[PDB]
Amino acid sequence: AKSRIAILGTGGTIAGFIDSTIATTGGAIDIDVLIKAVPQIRDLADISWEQIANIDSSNMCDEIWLRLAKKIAKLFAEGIDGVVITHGTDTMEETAYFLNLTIKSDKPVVLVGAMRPSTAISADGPKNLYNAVALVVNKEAKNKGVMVAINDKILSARGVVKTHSLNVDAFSSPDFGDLGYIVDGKVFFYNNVIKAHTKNAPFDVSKLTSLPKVDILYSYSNDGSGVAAKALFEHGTKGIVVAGSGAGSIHKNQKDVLKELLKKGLKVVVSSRVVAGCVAVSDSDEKLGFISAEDLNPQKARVLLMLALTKTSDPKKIQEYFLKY
Amino acid sequence: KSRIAILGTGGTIAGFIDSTIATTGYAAGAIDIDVLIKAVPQIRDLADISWEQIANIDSSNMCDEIWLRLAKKIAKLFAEGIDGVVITHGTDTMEETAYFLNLTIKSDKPVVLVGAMRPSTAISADGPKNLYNAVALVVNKEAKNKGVMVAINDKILSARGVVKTHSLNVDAFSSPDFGDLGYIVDGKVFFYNNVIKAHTKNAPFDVSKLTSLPKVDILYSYSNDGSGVAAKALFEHGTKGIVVAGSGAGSIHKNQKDVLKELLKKGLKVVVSSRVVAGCVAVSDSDEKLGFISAEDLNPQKARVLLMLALTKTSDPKKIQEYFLKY
Amino acid sequence: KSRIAILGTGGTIAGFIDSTIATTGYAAGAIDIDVLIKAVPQIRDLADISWEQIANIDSSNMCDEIWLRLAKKIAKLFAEGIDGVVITHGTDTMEETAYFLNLTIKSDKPVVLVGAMRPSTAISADGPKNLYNAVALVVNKEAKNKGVMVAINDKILSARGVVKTHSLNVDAFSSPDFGDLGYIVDGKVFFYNNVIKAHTKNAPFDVSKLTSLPKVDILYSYSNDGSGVAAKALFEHGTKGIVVAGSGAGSIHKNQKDVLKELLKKGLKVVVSSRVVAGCVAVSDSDEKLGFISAEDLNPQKARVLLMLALTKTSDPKKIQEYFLKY
Amino acid sequence: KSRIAILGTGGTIAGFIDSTIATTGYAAGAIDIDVLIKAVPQIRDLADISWEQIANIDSSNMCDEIWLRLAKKIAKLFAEGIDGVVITHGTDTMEETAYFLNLTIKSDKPVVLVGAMRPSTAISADGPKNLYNAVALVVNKEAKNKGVMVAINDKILSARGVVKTHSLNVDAFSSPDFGDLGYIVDGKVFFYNNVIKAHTKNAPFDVSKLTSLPKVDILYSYSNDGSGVAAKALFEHGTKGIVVAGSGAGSIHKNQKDVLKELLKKGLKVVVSSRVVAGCVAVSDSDEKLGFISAEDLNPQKARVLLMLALTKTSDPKKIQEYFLKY
Repeated sequence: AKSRIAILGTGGTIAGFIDSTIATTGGAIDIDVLIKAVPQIRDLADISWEQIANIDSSNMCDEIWLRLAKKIAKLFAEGIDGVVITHGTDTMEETAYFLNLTIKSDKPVVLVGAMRPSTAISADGPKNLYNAVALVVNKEAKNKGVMVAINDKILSARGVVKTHSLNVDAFSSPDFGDLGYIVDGKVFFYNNVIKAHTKNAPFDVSKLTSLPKVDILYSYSNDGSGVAAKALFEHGTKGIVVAGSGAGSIHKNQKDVLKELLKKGLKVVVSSRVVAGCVAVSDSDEKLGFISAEDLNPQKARVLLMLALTKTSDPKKIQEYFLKY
Repeated sequence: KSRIAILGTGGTIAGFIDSTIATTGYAAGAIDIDVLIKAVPQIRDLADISWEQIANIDSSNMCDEIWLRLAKKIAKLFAEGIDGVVITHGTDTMEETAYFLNLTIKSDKPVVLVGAMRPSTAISADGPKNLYNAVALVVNKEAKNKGVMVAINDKILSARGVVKTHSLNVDAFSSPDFGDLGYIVDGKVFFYNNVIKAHTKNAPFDVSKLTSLPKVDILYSYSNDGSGVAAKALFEHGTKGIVVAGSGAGSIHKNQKDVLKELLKKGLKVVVSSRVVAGCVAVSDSDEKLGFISAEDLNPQKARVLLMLALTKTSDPKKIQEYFLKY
Repeated sequence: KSRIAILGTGGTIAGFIDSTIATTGYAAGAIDIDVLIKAVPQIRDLADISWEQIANIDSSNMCDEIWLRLAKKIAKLFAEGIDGVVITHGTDTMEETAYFLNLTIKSDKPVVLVGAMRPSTAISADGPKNLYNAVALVVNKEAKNKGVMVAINDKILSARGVVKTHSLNVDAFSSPDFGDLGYIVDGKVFFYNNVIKAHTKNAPFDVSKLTSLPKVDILYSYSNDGSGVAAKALFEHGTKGIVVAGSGAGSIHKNQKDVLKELLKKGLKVVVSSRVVAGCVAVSDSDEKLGFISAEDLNPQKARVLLMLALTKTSDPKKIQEYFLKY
Repeated sequence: KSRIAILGTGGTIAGFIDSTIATTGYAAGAIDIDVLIKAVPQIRDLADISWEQIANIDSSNMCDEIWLRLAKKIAKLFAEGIDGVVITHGTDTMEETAYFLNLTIKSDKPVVLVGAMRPSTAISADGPKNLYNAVALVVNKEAKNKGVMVAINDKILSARGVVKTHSLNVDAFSSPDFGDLGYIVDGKVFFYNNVIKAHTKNAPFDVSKLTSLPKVDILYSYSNDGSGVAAKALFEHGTKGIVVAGSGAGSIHKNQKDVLKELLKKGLKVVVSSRVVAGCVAVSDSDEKLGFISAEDLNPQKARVLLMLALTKTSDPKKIQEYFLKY
C-alpha cells in the first residue's frame, strides 16, 4: 500500500509557461498537467494536491507562510505521510527555514522548484518533481528537518541558499553542504543537520494571523541607509536585519542611527552580504543590543528574528535563539 | 629596481589586538604602512619602495572622499615616474574600491589592492606573505594593462570580477562569474586570463575635477518586502539612484517595485541587481522601457559604483544601460 | 546564416534506454546524429546546418584514430567554406578530445564540443538545450579566435581549462584553474575572458600526415605505492612517455619514483601531473635535471595530450618542458 | 583538564627551507614534533599535552607499516587514559591515513589529523594556527563520537568525506560530496553536521594483530587506455586488488577493461572508482555479476583503503560491495 503524499502548490517557474521554448525568464499551469509529464510519480505514492498560492515567489508574503504551516499540520493529523511544496526558486530558502521552525511533525516536508518554465526545452521541473516525491516516501526521510530537493541534491532548510541566479544548478549550502543526493529516485543521505528543528523548535504560529514586522537594510561604502532605518522605524518596523560588509560590519553612517534606534526599542540583527562564513559582533555592541545572526544570511535571519519576536522582546534571549536554531 | 609606491588606507593587514589567538575583535588601521613593510624586508629586494598613509580606517567606513583622494594621488604618482602602485586596504569593501579605481585611473601601469583576513599580530598572520606577493605582482613585466587587480591568498583577481565570498576564511575572495586572472607561487606570477571588460585608459569616466559623487544607495528584496517605505525616504532625502538587491535574477517584490515605479516617474534612476552571488539578472523589455536598468552580473555594491560614475556623464537610462553592458 | 557543420561522435547525448526516469544504465551512441537535430527545430533557424557521423561510440573508449580523423575532417571542412563546427561528444573524455583539437586545428573558426549528462530519452534531458546553445555559440560573431571550446550547462569553457568535476550532475564541467570563458542565456552569448595560453593557429603541432601518435600512458601515486612494477612493464611494452598523477603538487612515492629514475636513464619521458583537481605541480631543480618534466596545472589525461604531441617534434625533456610552459 | 596526545608523522608542517619566502622545495619532516608544540605556548592552556614522534617523513612516502603502528598506538593510548589525539601529518596523503584510522580505531574519543601547506619556516606559515585549532577541537565537549576528523584552515572535515582539492593553496581541503562538519573560530568550535556513514566502533575492521596489509594498487583510465599491460604486471607480482580511476562515473576504456575481466576470472578483486573529484560511480548489474565493485563516491586512493581492509575479512565481491555501501 502506497504512502499518501500531498503536493501544496504556491506558484513558481515550475508551474509557469512562456510562449517561447528557448525562453526561461518571466502565465500559469495546472498541477495535474505537471504530473502528466511524470506519470510514474503516481507509482511512488497516492497523490493528492491543493493550491495554497499561485505567485512568483519574489512576491511571497507572511500570510502564505501562516497558511502553509497550519495546512501541513492539519494534513499530517489526517494521516498524510509526507508533503511536497511546489515553490518558486527566488524565496524558496526563506519559506523553507520558516516551515522548519514551525512544523512539529517528524514527517517529510520537501520544497521543490525549477529554473526553467515547463515549456522550455530541457525543462528541469519534471525530474525535480519526480525526485521530490521519491524523497518524501523514502523510509530514511523522517526527522531530517524541512528540506529542499533540486537538481538531484538534498539541502537542509537551515543551510540552503540560492547561489546562482540563472543556472539549473542554483542551490547550495554555503556553510553546511548537502544532506544528500538523489540518483534516479534513489535517495542517499550523507549528513544529519545538527541544528534543532521542527518538534524541537519552540515556535507556535497556530494562533497567529500576522507576524512582527521585520525589514532588511544593506551596508556599503558611503552608506546612506541611516535615512532608511529611521523611516522604517517610524512606519512600524519592529526589527531590522542588516546585511553588513565582511563579517557583519555596519558602516558608521548607518550604525550611529541604529544605535539611536536601539535605545527606542528597535531590535537589530547583524547579518552579512557575504555568502559564506559567520558574522562577528563585539562584546561592546552586544551590550547595546546588537544580535549576531551567526552564519544566517539576511533573508533567513529575518525569518528567525520574526519568530523570536512572537515569544520575547529581550535581545539576550533572541541571541540564544540565533545560537541554537 | 623599479619604483613602486605603497599606499595605506588602513584595514586588517594593519590591525592590532593584544591576543595572538584572536582574529575577530581587533582594531583595523592600528599600524603604519611603514611598519608592515619592515616586517617583510624582502619586498625591498623586489623594488624601490616608497610609501604613504592616505588614511587609516576600517574599510566598512569607506566613503567617496577617500576614493576621490586615492584616484588623484595615483594619477599624480604615475605622472611623476612611479612604475606601479600597491594599496593596502581592509577586506570588507576592497571589491568596491577596486572597481572604482578600475574605471577612473588613466594608466596601464599596475594597480594592486591587498589585504589580510587576520590582524598583523595574529598567529599565522595573513598579511606578510600577501604584501610580499602584491609587490611581486606589481613589479612583474606582464602586469601592465591588466586593469586594476586584487591580489590576495596567492590568487590574482580582476577588479571587475572580484567579490568577497567568505567572511572569516583566509581564502576569502573569488570571481564568482569571471574566474581568476592568475596565480602567485612564491613571488612568481602566472596569468591565465585576460579580462575583456574595458578598463583604465578605455573607461570614459573622469573624476579629477570632482569633489563629490552622485548619491546612490542600496535596497534589498525579500518575502513581505517593506523596502517601499525606505525607497521613498531615500528619494526624499536626495538619493539620486537606488540599486536593488533583487531576489533570483533581479526580481523585486511587488510592494517595493510599485514604489520604485512611482519614483522612476519622478526622476530616480533604478538599477536592478541581485542578492544572489553568481549569475546575471534579467529585466523584461517592459521594465526597461519604464527605466529599470540591468546590473547584469555586478552585485549591488559594485553596481552602485558603476551607476554613480554613469551619473557623472549622463542622465539617460538608455545610456546608463549601455555602460552596464560594457564596463 | 553561418554554414555550420555538426559532427556526431556518439556519447550520452545520443544515448538511449527504455525507462524515461533512468539515467545510469543507458546505451551511449544508440541514436543517429541527425535525429537529435530534428528534435531542436529552433536550431535550423540559427544557421545553415549540415552533419555527418564520424563515429557513434562511448567516449570512455576514445582513441587516437578518432582524434586524427576528427582533426583532419575539420581541417577539410574549414577549407570548404564551413564557418564553424559543433562536436557532439560523450562527457567522459571530452576534455581530452577538446585539448587535442585545440592544439591541432589550424583555423581561427569556432569549434565547440557539446554533450549531455542525461540520455536523450530521459525526462528533463539536458541534451537539446545544450545542443541549441552550442549552435548559438558557433554562430556568434564573437566566437572567433577563442580557441576550441566546450559548451555545456550554459557555461562556455576553454579547452585548456576544462575538466569534468562531477560524474552525475548536469552541472558536470568547470575550469578549476582558469574559470569560464563565458555564459549563455537564452541563445545569447556573453564572454568574460580570453584565455592567454596559445592555441590553434599558434600551436606548432601538425598531425595531417600522421596515422598514429606516440604511446603515452598514465600512472597514479598513493600511499605504499606499488606502481614501480607498472612503470617497468609499460616501458617494456613500447611506452614512450608516462604521465604520473602525483599526490599534492606532483609528489611521487619513493617506490615508483626510484623506478621512474632508472627508466629516465633509458629513454622514457616522464611528466609530473597531479591527482588533485586544482592547482599547479612543483618539480624541483634537481628532479628536472634528471629529466622530470612539470605538467604545471594540466591534469593527467590532458597532460597526456601535450606530451604525446610534444613527442611528434622532439624527445628533449628541456624542450617538452618549454611546450608545457606555453600551451 | 583533558589529556591530549600529539603524534608526529612529519609533513610540511614540520618542513624546513632556508628561505622565509619560499614555500616549495623544502624538506618535509625536518622538525621534531616537540619544537612545533613549544612554538605555540597557548596550546598548554587547552590541555595536558604529551607527544610522541611516530615517524618524520614526507607524506607522499606514506606506507602500510606506519598506518598499522598509528592505529595500534592510538588504541593503546586511549585505553591508558588519553582523552584525545592529534596527528601532525603531511597533506599529500592525509585523506588516506585519515580514512584508514576512521575504519580501524574502536573508540569514540576525538582523533584529529592536521597539517600545513607552508613550511614551518615560511612567512605567514599556517602550521601554528592549524595546530592550535586542532587541539581546541579535540578538547571540545562536542568532539566525541564524530568519527575521525581532519581540521585544517579553520574547517572541520570528516575522514569519510575529506579530499585534497588544491595542490598549492592554504585552503587545500574540502569534501566534494559530504561538505564540511563544522568550522573553528579562534579555538571556538562550531559543529553543523553528523556524518551518517558508520565509523570507528561500528566498523568491523580489526588490525590489532596485523603486521601487513593486502596488496591493493591503483590504475587510471583515459583515451586509448594502455593500462592492461600494467594490470597484468601488477597481478603477477602479487597485487590482490586493483582500484581503477575510471572516466566519468566509473567508465573504463575497453582496452584495460577487457584485461580486467580476464583478471577477474583469475581471482583479482576489482574496484571501480573515478578520476572525477565529485559524484558517485555507476556499475551495471552485468558488470557487478562479473565481480566489478562500485567505489560509490570514494576516490581511488580512499577506495584503496577500504578494499584493503575488506580483504582482511573476505574475498567475496558481494561482501566487499556491501562494505562500500556502508562505510
